[PDB]
Order: sequence, then structure tokens, then C-alpha cells
Amino acid sequence: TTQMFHEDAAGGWQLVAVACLQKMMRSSVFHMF
Repeated sequence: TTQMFHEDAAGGWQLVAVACLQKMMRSSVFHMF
């Protein structure tokens, strides 16, 4: 479900797709800790 068709403001059929701590919490060293 990467992209879905949806009418935009004008026209339509655009097919669009679909901070520090949130990045760090993926870091390997955090998991090792």
C-alpha cells in the first residue's frame, strides 16, 4: 500500500505516496545499551 489514487484540490488522480530522538531510538548502540 505504498501509494493510493485520490482526487486533489483541482483535477485529480495524483497517486501520492502513503525528530532527533525518533532517529536515535533506531540506532544500534541504543539497542546494545
